[PDB]
Amino acid sequence: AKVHGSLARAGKVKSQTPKVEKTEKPKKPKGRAYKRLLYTRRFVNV
Amino acid sequence: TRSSVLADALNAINNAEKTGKRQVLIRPSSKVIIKFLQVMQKHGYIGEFEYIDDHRSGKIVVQLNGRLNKCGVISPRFNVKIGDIEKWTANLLPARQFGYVILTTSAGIMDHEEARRKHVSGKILGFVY
Amino acid sequence: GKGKPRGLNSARKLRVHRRNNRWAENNYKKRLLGTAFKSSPFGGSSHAKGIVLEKLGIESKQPNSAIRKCVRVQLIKNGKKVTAFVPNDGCLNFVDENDEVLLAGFGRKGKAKGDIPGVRFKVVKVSGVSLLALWKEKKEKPRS
Amino acid sequence: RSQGQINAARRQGLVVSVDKKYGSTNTRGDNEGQRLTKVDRETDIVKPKKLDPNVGRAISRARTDKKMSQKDLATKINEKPTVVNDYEAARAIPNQQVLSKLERALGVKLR
RNA sequence: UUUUUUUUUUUUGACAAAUUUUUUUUUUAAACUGG
RNA sequence: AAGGCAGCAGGCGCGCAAAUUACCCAAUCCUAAUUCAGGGAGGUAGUGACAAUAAAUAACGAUACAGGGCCCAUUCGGGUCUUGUAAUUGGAAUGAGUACAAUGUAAAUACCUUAACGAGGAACAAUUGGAGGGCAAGUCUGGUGCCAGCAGCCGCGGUAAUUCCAG
RNA sequence: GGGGGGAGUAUGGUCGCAAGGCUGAAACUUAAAGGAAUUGACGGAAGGGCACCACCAGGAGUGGAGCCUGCGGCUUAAUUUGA
Repeated sequence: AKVHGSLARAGKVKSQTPKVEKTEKPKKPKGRAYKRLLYTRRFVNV
Repeated sequence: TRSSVLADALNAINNAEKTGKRQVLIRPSSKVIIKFLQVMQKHGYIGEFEYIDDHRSGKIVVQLNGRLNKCGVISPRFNVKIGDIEKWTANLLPARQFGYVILTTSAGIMDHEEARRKHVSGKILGFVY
Repeated sequence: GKGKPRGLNSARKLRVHRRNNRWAENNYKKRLLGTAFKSSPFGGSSHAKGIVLEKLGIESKQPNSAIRKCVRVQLIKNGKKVTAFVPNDGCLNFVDENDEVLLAGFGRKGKAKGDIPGVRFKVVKVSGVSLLALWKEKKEKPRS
Repeated sequence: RSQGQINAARRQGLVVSVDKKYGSTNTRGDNEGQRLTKVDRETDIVKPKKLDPNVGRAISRARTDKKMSQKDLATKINEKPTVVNDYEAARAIPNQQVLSKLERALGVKLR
């Protein structure tokens, strides 16, 4: 061929993904309180 | 041809410290080489040196005592203001607390330390450590 | 030694020799020839608006075997025709002919990127909104 | 452990137990990391938490016969559909993280 | 008496594309009275 | 017959690319015959994620399971040492905002004060990019099957994708 | 001299009834091109050995005929299939 490209199947995978909704979860703390969660969760060894 | 006799003399000394010799013979000799060796002598970097009197220019034999790492020349003889000396001592001296940069002021050939307490400056000749 | 002059009265030679050898530098030449103004498709600009002429499919070079889904665009301020890659999937559906897209550089400062041969540009905005918004269904393309 | 004393014991001292954890941050927990040494140094065969006698039989029906399939059930707990298959009747070594997600996704309180 | 001493060559073109990848684990042998 | 916004505000055009046809001489100063008049100089406000500074999005508590190592052990137990999962509850504090007032100001707006309201997961709910290496963070699951696409670079994808599209 | 190409090409000048020298770009394209050495593999390279799954000297043949036995092909409802 070496003349054209088949533009037919653009988006063929994002169209056929079996979409699923983001499950609702409790929110996470923000700001200084998130560094609390982070930098204890990386250091829980009592 | 020979462009500077100070560079030849300091090359000769530096080559014989490396090989292990205890003496050199340099040729020719000038007042600048005599004064540069006198500054090296008073800081203990070389031993005794003797000047052989030709009728031409003279030769010098210099006794070496180890303890010399490099003597070098700076060519061209850059003009050095009195605030630029610590830009040279930082560049080509191994530490801030030994080693000398020899200058040529109108007060004479001298190392950088007592050019400072004389508060003079001028052109640069070289360095010893 | 060392092949360059060293004498104290020789600053002219060193300065003119540095000048002549600066021309071997890639970006010094383009700064002093104005190659961005005259030769580059964008007029030395980060972005340029265009007009879509056709949808293109370009074969990816080895060792990749995909079809890259780009478009051919004619710029307003210059009239030059460039090929621009249309990013992640479904965006070629969001672009059509005569949508007045906005273009940017493709990352490599005037060079092709990845397995796409001969494309130096990408579309950012189509119909004046975004491609991120249209891809993520955050905004809607105007009816045109 | 969890905020019981780790703030109460920090009264103007600020350093007791401030050392770093093992350090994966996405690989799963170390609930058997103690048992991994014991099976390494003991030079015989040991039985690995043999079976699932009634937590298999009774909880497969309460979970899956209600509405769901294992292909669905393994998708919401994020494991391969043969993992739930060997949690059905028998033939598994039960680890804590998989059995915990099995419990909290379908409610039946048998551990 | 340095003394020893195998002489050789007709013809043989070609073999599509992509690929094969290795990390250093023990934080675990830590438990004792003061009468 | 009349004209010259590279003054202020605004419009068209051009473009990747840039604000209100607002208020006032009260400050800074200027001019005049001059203390008084005039000043789109200048100042005030509107638009303004150009840059820059400071720093909300929570704080104290109470309450529990499930293991694993070792020790002693009857085997039913503790008695430490650690691993994860939350999940139900309580009184306290506050400003983001809505605003009497006063202050601010040429007059206002806003700030700084301050009566009265103003927190329990449904909100008063933080995003932007990433998770093979460079380069910090999954060899978890579903889809696709050198297609779609990713990928600054090396590379990924041809039916068990740590790299695409998703949770 | 300043990554590999484009290219010692284009243009202008110059040396000119010649070939052609000298001077000498850019657009565009590209993730390596390259240097030295290492271990294998290969050589219509060399040297030293070795083998009737190599030859030499020979024997018995097979290939030719009929059959029966596997394979391919064709046929078939199927002529199950691997190599």
